[PDB]
Amino acid sequence: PLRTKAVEVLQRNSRGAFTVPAHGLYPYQWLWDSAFIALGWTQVDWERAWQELLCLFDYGQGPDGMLPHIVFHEQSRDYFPGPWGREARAQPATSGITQPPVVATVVRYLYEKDPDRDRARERARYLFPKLLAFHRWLYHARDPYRTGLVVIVHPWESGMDNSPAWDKPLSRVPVEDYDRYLSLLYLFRRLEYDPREIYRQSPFKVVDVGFNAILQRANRDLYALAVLLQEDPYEIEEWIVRGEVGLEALWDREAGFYFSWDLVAGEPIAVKTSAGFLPLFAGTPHQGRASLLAQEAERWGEKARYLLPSVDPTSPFFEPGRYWRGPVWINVNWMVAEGFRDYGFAALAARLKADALALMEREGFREYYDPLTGQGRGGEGFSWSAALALFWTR
Amino acid sequence: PLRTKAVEVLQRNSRGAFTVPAHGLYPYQWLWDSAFIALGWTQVDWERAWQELLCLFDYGQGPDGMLPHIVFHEQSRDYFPGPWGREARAQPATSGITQPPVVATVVRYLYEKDPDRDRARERARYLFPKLLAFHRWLYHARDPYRTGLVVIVHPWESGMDNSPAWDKPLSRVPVEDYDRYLSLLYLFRRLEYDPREIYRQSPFKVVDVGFNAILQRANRDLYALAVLLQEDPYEIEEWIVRGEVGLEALWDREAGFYFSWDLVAGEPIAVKTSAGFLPLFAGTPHQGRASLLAQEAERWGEKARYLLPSVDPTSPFFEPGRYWRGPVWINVNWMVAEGFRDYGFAALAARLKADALALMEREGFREYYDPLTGQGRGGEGFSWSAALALFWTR
Amino acid sequence: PLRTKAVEVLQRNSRGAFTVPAHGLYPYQWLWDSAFIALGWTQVDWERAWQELLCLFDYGQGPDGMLPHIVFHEQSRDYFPGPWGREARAQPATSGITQPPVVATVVRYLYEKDPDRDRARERARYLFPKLLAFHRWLYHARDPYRTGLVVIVHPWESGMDNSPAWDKPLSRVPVEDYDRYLSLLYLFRRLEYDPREIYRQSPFKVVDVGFNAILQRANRDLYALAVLLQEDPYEIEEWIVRGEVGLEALWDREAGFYFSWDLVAGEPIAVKTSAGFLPLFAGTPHQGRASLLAQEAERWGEKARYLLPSVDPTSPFFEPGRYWRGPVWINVNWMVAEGFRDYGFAALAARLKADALALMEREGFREYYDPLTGQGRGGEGFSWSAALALFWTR
Ligand SMILES: OC[C@H]1O[C@H](O)[C@H](O)[C@@H](O)[C@@H]1O
Ligand SMILES: OC[C@H]1O[C@H](O)[C@H](O)[C@@H](O)[C@@H]1O
Ligand SMILES: OC[C@H]1O[C@H](O)[C@H](O)[C@@H](O)[C@@H]1O
Ligand SMILES: [Cl-]
Repeated sequence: PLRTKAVEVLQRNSRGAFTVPAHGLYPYQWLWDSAFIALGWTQVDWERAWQELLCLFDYGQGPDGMLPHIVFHEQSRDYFPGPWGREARAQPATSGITQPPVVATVVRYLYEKDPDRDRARERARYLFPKLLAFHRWLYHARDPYRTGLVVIVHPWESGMDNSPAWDKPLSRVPVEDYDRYLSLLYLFRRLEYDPREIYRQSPFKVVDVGFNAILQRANRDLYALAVLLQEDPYEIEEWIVRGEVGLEALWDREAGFYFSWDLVAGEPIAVKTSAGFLPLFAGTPHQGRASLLAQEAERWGEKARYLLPSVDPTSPFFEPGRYWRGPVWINVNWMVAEGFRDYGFAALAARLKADALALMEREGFREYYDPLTGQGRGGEGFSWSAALALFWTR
Repeated sequence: PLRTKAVEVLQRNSRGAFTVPAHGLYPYQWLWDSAFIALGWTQVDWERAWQELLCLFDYGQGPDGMLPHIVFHEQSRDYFPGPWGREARAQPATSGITQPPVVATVVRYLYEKDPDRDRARERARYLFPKLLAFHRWLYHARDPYRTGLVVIVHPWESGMDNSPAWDKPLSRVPVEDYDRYLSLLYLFRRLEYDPREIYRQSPFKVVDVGFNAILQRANRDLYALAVLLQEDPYEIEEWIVRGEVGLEALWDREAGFYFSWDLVAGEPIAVKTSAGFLPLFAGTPHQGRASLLAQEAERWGEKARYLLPSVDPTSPFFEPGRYWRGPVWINVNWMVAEGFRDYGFAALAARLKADALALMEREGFREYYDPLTGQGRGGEGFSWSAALALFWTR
Repeated sequence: PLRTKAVEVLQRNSRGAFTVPAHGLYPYQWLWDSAFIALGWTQVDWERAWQELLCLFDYGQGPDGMLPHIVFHEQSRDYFPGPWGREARAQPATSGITQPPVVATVVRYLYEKDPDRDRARERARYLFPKLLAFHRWLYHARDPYRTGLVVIVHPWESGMDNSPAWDKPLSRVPVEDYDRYLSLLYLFRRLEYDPREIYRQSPFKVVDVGFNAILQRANRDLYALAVLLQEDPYEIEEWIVRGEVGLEALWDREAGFYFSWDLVAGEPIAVKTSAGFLPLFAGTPHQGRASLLAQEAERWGEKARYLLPSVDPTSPFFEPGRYWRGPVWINVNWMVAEGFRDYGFAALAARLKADALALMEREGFREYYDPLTGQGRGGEGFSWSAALALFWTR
């Protein structure tokens, strides 16, 4: 059954203190995957859940606070030995781009719910300044004008690599898509990874509604952690107040949806994707706006057997089997269901959960699912699917 | 039919680059009229739509950023010749008071929807600092204590000249109404139009819920324009955060409505007018509050054939034919319908539109309408009625 | 009948310019009682209503702005003689702890509704800086890190002395409950009432959702008073913006309720009390969240004859007759009904009122009521019950 088999997936993908995202992969750790995965481990071993994230920060984070989307461990890792600072160690290679910052929301959960309160305090106090340094890096590097919104400089940073929202922005990248993904990374290295220059010169510069909604939720949860731990919340309050203005600005009244914005073109990207629901998870809309989203989600359910497709099924870009261009994803079902529940849309949240769980019962733990047939696609033994099966049924 | 005849009205009232508010009038340009009118021109000629507003700013705006409610052109105007700065030109007389600042909301629309993206960028980048200087003037002159709310010092500044809300405040103006309107203007000139002295000494000093709701919506839209154009949003964020506190303060829980405030008396003005619905257009209430407004609007619909009367039909001040003391206005129907739609009140928004359109089909394009009989009143070939007929049916 | 008998209670408990909370008590004045009581006096004598609060501030408030929960008058007081500063007078003993700051909300009501506008202005201008100094003391003493949330250092400060929420926090206080209440006060005196040391060292340190919701409502109302009186709102705006973030942080999504937080343990206190409804009175939730509260209140109504019990009737701590551990309280019914009404929950607000009024018709004016039988309990001729009977039926 679901939970036992989900544990088996997590154990098979474990490399000591981190979990690979899927069967077959090299021993590398991914940023947002590890955050969702840690939620899974809470249903198995609380220390192991904490260790997932200690490992991400301990081996991943730079002196400027940046958290990379991949840590290239190339080996298994032991648990954090504690204050670490008194022996020499190896620092692995990492990527030079980031991913959606759901981590603070996870750490708040682990802190609040760990039945071992001494451990909870020790781990949260250790992680708190590291989280704070990561949010700080995001704002300082990616919102240097203090707009309240951060930019992504590479489509991979959205976590939604080939979202049809990125098609037009990607098309302007001078050197079919892989060539443009690689050209961006070549530009960043050519610019010595200088945040000021790359923000100035990147030919891809997008305010991603997903990344921002996730960051705003995380800001709220980081604030709560700061108050509970009696840490100073000064910087976090600023991000919250600006971010509330920023995220709501992305609502397009004529479309009745939230859009990502293309700052190179200076235009909203008029493509409705599952990311546009994520401000519900941030908690920024008013109820009328949430109700218009609920109506939209139900309309998508008129054309797809399983919610929530990654793009509007009536979009000319909708393709039922192609990664972020139509298929259902377990992590996004979970965030969006959480958001709908928060706004009182209990039946719609329940449907999102029931569809996620049915897909995993039928097909096992896969990366994404065809919304028309329910066919499992992509990676096998896909860790965040397994982890969220465990968490959602706790 | 409606749209062709609406175009004819706009063309007949055109004076090159600006549009007079109605048939028969001198070649003068009005501030809020021109903003609504520009929306109309989008259905005819996008450049002409932009030119309406370029003309308002180019001939209207002072070195301190102030936009006057009237620019006394006394002649037709040519399109903006571009960087203008290298030849001498004439600067017309203007009024010394302002009007509701809906302009930034219009400019955002023109920017986002112009099919010519090069033109959109050129025009919006040109107008952005001018808009910003106007909002700045409003706050610095009319909210010197940084409350988040601006005062009007003359009833005309509300755009709702004889609203029954102004009766008591107007009655204290030392020298029947025209005498008091003129005395205010004499005071302002006597004080050399010094904003600091006039704020201190004006015997008429009102926080108008309409003006403020319109300004708050415009602040939100100016923020979006700043982010899209990669302009610095620093000042605008301050106005938004303070303005959200300010506008919501105007809600009176016992009345279940938003009231303008009389700062000379230090009291809410307990008169329910159509302006009290406008915080929906600003997007500040929560849904419960929006629902109480929807209930009120429906209650007004029990006594008036056509929504939305400018005053509660059960008010002792309600008069079905007298300007802002009862009659229906197309611009306010439009803003309020927009607001209700945003809060999910689709049927009520639809009714507001259907009533506005029926009145214009039956009576043509008039300034205001009797809510009991539907009789057209006031100006003929009334431009914002024609313009919003075009915009609302786009 | 209710109103005449309520007046009789207030008159019998009057000691000149202040009202004792109940029949039989020494001539002492209580902070939150006097605020609710002043609302009662508006239905009898407006000057007497103002005098209640003038007396509280004039004899109660320190040079640092602190308002104590008890002023130990030991005698009756004459009305405020006006600018007071030119003769010597007696300054009574006061307690060294505070109570929920509902006062600014009351003063706003008295200001707006006094039919004597000259008196209203004189009294409100006199009280405004004193209110402002009290809110300032609260934030500076009890939120020295500028979180937006204040702590209580003694359970009595919540006004909900034996709320089951305080059980675990109280249990850590080194020296059955009275011994721990007294030990806290001994600590404070040992620390010379130094706010910095007591915040640092108190073994009881709780973010009370009730106190904070009441303070946030009061901040909003103090802002409105500042704007109406043309006072400077600078400090108040800061408290409002931070407080909106703080109060919403207390929502627990898994429980669907607002919890107080224990800052010594660093944990939410997972006990659902009537205080958790009070953010409705502050106006901070969105409607979805208000709807989840309405659902919870209705669920409590499935097990209790009378709403609103002070603790969830299904709580293991629920006891129908024991002070704040189950019984119905008139003041909390009133605040929560006010809040529900604001969010459009008209039937639920009406039920709260109908239950409060039925209990007082049947049992007279008592401190609290058994939610299962309706039996009156605690003090007799309980002033805030009488006062809110008068106010709620005005
Ligand atoms: O599984 C690791 C990564 O694989 C793919 O790139 C997914 O689109 C991305 O969201 C995920 O984080
Ligand atoms: O048409 C120009 C002006 O005419 C009247 O004064 C209207 O009340 C005002 O709103 C409008 O802007
Ligand atoms: O009546 C005076 C006081 O008595 C009790 O301590 C109540 O619990 C408290 O809320 C009240 O303020
Ligand atoms: Cl809401």
